[PDB]
Amino acid sequence: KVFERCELARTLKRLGMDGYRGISLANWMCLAKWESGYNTRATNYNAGDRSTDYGIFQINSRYWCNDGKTPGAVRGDSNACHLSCSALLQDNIADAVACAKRVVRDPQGIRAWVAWRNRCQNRDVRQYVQGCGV
Ligand SMILES: [Cl-]
Ligand SMILES: [Cl-]
Repeated sequence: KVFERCELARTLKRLGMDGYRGISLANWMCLAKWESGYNTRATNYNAGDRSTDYGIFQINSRYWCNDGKTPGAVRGDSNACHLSCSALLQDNIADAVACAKRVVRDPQGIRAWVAWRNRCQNRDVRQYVQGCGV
């Protein structure tokens, strides 16, 4: 599904993302925008290390979900969200949101995504939620 900007904002709000681990809703919006253009079926294979990024938040298979084809995480957690990567391609984003919450529970928080640093950090990100009623 390709979400409309305000439709997503309202969904994320209901899902409890505003201020989750200190991250404002506008930040999550900025991230979804640059990671997938608000598309839940987006997938990006990383030829470089053989991992794949899945869904609206472009969550990586090396650590967060199981796709069976990614060369492990030696021994650490290679499926920290306890999900099949397929779960991150559904139209319903409940699973992707719960996994994104797990990602930010690690020390790097939102910095885990390079796109957030490049396109959202230290920027005026109010634009992403303006007039959505959230
Ligand atoms: Cl699953
Ligand atoms: Cl699985």
